[PDB]
Amino acid sequence: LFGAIAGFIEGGWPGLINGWYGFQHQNEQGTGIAADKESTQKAIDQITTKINNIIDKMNGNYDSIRGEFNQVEKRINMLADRIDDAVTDIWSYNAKLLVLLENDKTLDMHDANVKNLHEQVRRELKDNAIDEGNGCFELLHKCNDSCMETIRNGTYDHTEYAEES
Amino acid sequence: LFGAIAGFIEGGWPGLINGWYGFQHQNEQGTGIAADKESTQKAIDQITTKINNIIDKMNGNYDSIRGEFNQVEKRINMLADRIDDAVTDIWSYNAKLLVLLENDKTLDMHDANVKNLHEQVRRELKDNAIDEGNGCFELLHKCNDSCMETIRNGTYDHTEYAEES
Amino acid sequence: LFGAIAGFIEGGWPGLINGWYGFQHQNEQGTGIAADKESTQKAIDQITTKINNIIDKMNGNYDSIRGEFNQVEKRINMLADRIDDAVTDIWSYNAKLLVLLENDKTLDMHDANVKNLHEQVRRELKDNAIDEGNGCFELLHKCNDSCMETIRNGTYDHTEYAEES
Amino acid sequence: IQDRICVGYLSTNSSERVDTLLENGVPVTSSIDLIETNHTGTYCSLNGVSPVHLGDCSFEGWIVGNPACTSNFGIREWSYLIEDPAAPHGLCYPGELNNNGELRHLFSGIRSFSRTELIPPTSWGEVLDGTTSACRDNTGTNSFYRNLVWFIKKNNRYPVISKTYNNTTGRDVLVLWGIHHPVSVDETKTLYVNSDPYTLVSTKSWSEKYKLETGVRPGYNGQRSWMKIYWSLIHPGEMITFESNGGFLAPRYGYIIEEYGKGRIFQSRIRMSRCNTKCQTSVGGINTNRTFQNIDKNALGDCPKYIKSGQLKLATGLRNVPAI
Amino acid sequence: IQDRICVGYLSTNSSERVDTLLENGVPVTSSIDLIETNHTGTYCSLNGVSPVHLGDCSFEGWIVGNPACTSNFGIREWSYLIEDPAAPHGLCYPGELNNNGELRHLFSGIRSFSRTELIPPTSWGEVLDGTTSACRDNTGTNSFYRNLVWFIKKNNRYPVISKTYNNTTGRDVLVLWGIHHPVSVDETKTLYVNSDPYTLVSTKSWSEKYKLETGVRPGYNGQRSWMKIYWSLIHPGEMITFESNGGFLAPRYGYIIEEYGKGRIFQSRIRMSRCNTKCQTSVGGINTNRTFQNIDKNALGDCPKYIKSGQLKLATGLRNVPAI
Amino acid sequence: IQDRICVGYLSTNSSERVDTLLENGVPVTSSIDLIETNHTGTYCSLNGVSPVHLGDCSFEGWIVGNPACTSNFGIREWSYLIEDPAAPHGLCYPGELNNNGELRHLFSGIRSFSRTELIPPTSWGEVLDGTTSACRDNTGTNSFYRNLVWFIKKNNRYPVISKTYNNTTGRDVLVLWGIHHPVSVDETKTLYVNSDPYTLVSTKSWSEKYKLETGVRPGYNGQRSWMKIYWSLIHPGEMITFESNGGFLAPRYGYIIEEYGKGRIFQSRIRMSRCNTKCQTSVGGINTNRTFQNIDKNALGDCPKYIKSGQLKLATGLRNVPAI
Ligand SMILES: CC(=O)N[C@@H]1[C@@H](O)[C@H](O[C@@H]2O[C@H](CO)[C@H](O)[C@H](O[C@]3(C(=O)O)C[C@H](O)[C@@H](NC(C)=O)[C@H]([C@H](O)[C@H](O)CO)O3)[C@H]2O)[C@@H](CO)O[C@H]1O
Ligand SMILES: CC(=O)N[C@H]1[C@H]([C@H](O)[C@H](O)CO)O[C@@](O[C@@H]2[C@@H](O)[C@H](O)O[C@H](CO)[C@@H]2O)(C(=O)O)C[C@@H]1O
Ligand SMILES: *[C@@H]1O[C@H](CO)[C@@H](O)[C@H](O)[C@H]1NC(C)=O
Repeated sequence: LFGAIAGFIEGGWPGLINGWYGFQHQNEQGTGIAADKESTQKAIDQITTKINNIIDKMNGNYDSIRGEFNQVEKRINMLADRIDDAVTDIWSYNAKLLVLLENDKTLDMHDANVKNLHEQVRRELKDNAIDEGNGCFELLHKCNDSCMETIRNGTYDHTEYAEES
Repeated sequence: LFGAIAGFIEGGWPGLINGWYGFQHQNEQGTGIAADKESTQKAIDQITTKINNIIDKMNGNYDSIRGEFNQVEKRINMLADRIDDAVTDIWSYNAKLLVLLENDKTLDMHDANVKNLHEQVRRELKDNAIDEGNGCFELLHKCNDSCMETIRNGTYDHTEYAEES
Repeated sequence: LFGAIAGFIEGGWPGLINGWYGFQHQNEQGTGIAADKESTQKAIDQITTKINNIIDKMNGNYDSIRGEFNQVEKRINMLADRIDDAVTDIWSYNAKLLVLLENDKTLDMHDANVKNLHEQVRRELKDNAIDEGNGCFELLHKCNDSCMETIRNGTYDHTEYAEES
Repeated sequence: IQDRICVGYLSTNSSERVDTLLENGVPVTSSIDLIETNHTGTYCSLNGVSPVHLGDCSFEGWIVGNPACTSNFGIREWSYLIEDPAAPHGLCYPGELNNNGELRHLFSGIRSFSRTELIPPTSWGEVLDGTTSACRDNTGTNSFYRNLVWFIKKNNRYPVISKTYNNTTGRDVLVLWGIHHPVSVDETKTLYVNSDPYTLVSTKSWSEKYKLETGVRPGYNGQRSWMKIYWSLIHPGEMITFESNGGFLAPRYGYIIEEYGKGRIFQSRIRMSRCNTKCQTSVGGINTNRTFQNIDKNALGDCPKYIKSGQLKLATGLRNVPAI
Repeated sequence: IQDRICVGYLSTNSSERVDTLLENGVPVTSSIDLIETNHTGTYCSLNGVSPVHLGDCSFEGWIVGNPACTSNFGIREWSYLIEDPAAPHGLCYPGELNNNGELRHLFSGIRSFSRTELIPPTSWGEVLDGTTSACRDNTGTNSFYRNLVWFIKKNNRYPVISKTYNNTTGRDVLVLWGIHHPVSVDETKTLYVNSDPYTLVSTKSWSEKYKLETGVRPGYNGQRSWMKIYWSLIHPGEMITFESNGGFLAPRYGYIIEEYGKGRIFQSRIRMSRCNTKCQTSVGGINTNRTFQNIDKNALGDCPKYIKSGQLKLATGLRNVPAI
Repeated sequence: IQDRICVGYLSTNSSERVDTLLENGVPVTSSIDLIETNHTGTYCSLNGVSPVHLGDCSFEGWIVGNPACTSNFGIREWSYLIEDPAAPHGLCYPGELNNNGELRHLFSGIRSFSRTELIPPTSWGEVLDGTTSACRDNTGTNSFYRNLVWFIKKNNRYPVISKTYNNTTGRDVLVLWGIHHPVSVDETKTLYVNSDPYTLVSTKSWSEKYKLETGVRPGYNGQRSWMKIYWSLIHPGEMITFESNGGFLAPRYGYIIEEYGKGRIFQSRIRMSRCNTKCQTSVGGINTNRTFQNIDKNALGDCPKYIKSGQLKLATGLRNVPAI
């Protein structure tokens, strides 16, 4: 766990459209919610690859292990069923555990993603902002709607603002 | 690995009672060791759920795959044993590997927990303390026994002290 | 993921000899590339233990499940083959998935290692350097070739330089 | 106040919940199902190949050609068989099919099937064709198994008849023959003339000699003697010879088979249908891209693995934590 | 100095160590064991159901009713069987039990068992009951198998005897019969009068005719002839008829069985006991909530999976790193 | 500018790629292969033990001692068998080996093997040794199976011969005997004198009586009668007696065997060689420390597990991300 989701950023955003992670801004001229297509799409590709691997890699033969027997060959019939059952018990346990393990890793991945996004913004601003320790950054200078966009797209240059701080 | 346990906090605390993680304080009036029931209990619930899943999910039939044979049916008898053995080899490898993988994840989880606890305290204090980079925080103002408790329980407000720093 | 490799440190170093992680320095008197034997060797031991476990733990019997049959015992012959096949399908899926899961964890481990190395240097310097947010640290004082070495070997004392900053 | 920018994540209206290794019932923004729980509830074609319903006949009666069964003359292939456990028709004449377990297994599913005439029914020599009231045909006339011919004495004499079959088909061929055991040495005399008759069946790998086992059986359908029907798979290039002087049910029709034992004999009382799936169970057809299923352990074809489990939800979204 | 607050974690006095995928022998504050290594070392009741010790008898001798064995008249159920590999008693009279492998398998464990009289021993007709010095009873008197009756000539005549059994129990019924092969045509004449006797056994699905195979066997105990004992499971609503004029060991007692083949025939020389477990091994009983075990691969019941491994420690605590 | 120190990681010149659960084709600095893909392409010794090539003989002809085969007199042990599917030689005289499937399985691999003389060929009594043009030896002289002796009438009389074998070897012993079924009662009279001859084979656990089944078979090699060869494993301390008055192929040589059924009968047309591996496949030998292999499902010995997969690369290095 990376302490972001349900962590220092203590709540989600309803009305975050077409994205898992994103930004919420507020300058003199409005608000102020947009998804981060970069990190969201990258996470979507990972979840998709995960799901596809889990399923596409199961390309063997999985129907019953059974034959036809008359009522005089009970023993061989019982062993055949016991083996089928044993094979079924192996897959059963693996399926339950894989899903538990994978759900564990999926949630933590998302946690890591929003945490790496938060750290990415923090590195951009440097001394041009105060870290409020809850996902928000208080700018020390004024930020255009064009300024906000440079912060969102990772191009924001801290040198071009140093003094108003 | 999250670099906390056996990392920048280089040692455990013997005499940390009823807890895995906690705090050690020292003000003018004593010391100064208490477990963090919040994060400790949460970790205990996770380890418990883990253990329970690993064990409770094994609800199939696991006794021998074997039948009764006379001395004239050696072949069928040998196949039955070979299959029992093969099924046993599958479970053997999975058991050894699951435990190795899970121990790996359990230790790292604890590492993550004390690191998220350390970061939580660091966010509380902000500029009211110096981070010594070894798990300790040097307060810039004076801290009551009541002050320490607000730091421990996450309610410490950095605004109510800003000036003595 | 820990946001270091292919993260805030956006590129690798060709010509990093005998190591996975390391340092690149530049003072008045040259440059300036050395592996960190400590963290590199520790990572090498982990990868080696991982590989050895994955392989050494497979110590059962893995040749075919099959017997000899004449052309009059087709059914028992077909079941024997179906069981052999089923056992093979279990190992096939586990092998593919284990490698995918392990590659996932191996890359992230490396990511965590260089991130813990970066954090280790950042803790050493404290206020004696500016964090450039790309793996580099700009020293505020002058650093001997002997100074650089104390930073690399973890002994650098921030008190012995505080003033030139 | 000042200008501010915040980082955040998705929240939604869901009761959707997944279990993780460390936690039960964790709210998530999205998830998928790994286990297939829906089926057609009917017998379907399997990957383009239709099954074969046996109607009111058991497999035994079907394979020997019980006149009351529908003929298998026009069949070319089947993916699986549908059989009624309480089927009224089987071996109409009191008897047993030898090693029927193996046979059932080998005829569970066959990709290439066609009946063929091994030896001409009249090419045997001086003998008559015997019928019985136990094996009446669609009309009501006395008859016998389509695949066998009940040879009896002609003009008070039963000659030593001997024909042989040559597997020239290039594929495996199922041959059926039988031995009739009369109620007494008196009936074998009435039917075959010769005392203590015999049948000799041989290939170049094995050879069986059959003698009659007279006695009264507590049979069915009027008769009280006993028939034992045997079979053998003749491989391409192999030949089987039959020699007899009585009590012999001669092979007429055999089966040319390729890629067999690929099926299943379902006995489930569910209905057949026009659907087509890649996986058939004793409970219904399954069409899904999912790789697991918890519907029925008895399944055939390109199936998801059956597992003993409730639905398993794979998390795709993130933890659903309500808005501040 | 100033006021200070520190974050830290647990350390203890432990040599407790676990292996992880990346590291061997890592100190931890706590751990648990996954593999069960402790057992009772005795035979126990299995989930409330007591086993059945065969004493000095082999399973063969037990099932046919060797007079030297303790009777199975009062048994109702067993979870498994305990047999001595070198048991002195078996088929007291020189003979063999046909298809005893299958039978052993089917009688390894049975949830519902009760002996029953199929056909009254005197309801057969004009024949005597033969005993032998090979099958002496408790006392020392000549006797025979409890479940079979050795019919012989009465007043210099052996009539064609014929009885039939009707499975009305609603459950499966095991029937046992036998064929005695005398040392010579002279002895079969002395014992059964008729030359070349026969036995005819039939159901509505199969029919066997048995003839005598005379000759001197290198037997055991006094005798030098040979007995072949057969068996068959009669299903609810089925009937089996026996007809003979000599050399026939008639069925007296059969077994009514339900939920069978659920057991194991242990041959381990360990002691029986008053304990009760959910898992029995050839080495002792196992009572644990753990899901793995490395004690014995021969195990029966609600058992942990046997695995080839030393103890496996699951970490619960954190890394145990000594105090600064 | 100032003094500066940077943290970084390795980059290299590699097209090396691995797949992870979350990503396909990820560049890495180093990796290893889990699956073995290389083999010798030949038959090798298996863990120090050489196999046994059967040359031009089938296993059947080899085991009974077809004079045209190379003798197995000097063999001590084999890891597996090499057999030509279209081998010209087998049972030279028209016949069948009973239960040859089981036998093949038991002789697939044996750690301790040695031929032995059970009963002296002349210790039987007043009978001659019969040969045939169907079983010619290396020279061209008429002969017979090495392991059996075809007893016939001597001086117009065939006495009741009877010998017995005692298993004193302390190991399991394979015994072979046979029954010859002449073309007619006329030939059995010519060969054995006695009408309706018999052979009685017995141990203290079972007993079989064989009678002759006369008739003309569509055989091969010029003969038209039929031979049925039987076998049995005599356990340490057990004894088997043979009694006959005609039509009997007596046991001469048997086999002392220990640790058997440990092999495989490969029928692959690949070459034998001086190499030695720990794993043999029907395609070649495998010597590797890897635990997986995708070469051939048919494998024997200390083998990597066969799996249905392309090469699997395990990442060892880190993500290979180009220099800034
Ligand atoms: C009081 C009296 O005399 N009643 C006769 C009555 O016997 C007779 O019926 C015949 O009875 C005989 C045995 O007694 C057979 O059961 C005859 O039936 C069958 C059958 O239909 O299967 C006749 C059939 O044609 C036969 N088939 C062949 C190839 O021979 C079989 C066959 O022989 C046996 O099954 C083999 O064991 O017998 C039955 O007709 C009637 C009519 O004849 O007349 C009464 O007066
Ligand atoms: C039912 C019966 O006849 N019991 C006989 C028994 C059988 O007749 C015999 O086993 C048939 O094979 O024979 C017994 O006793 C006699 C011996 O003591 C004697 O040595 O040899 C006799 C024949 O030559 C016969 O074996 C026996 O087991 O007690 C007599 C018994 O009543
Ligand atoms: C049919 O069998 C006979 C046996 O006499 C053989 O000669 C012939 O070649 C076989 N048919 C073909 C087309 O091979």
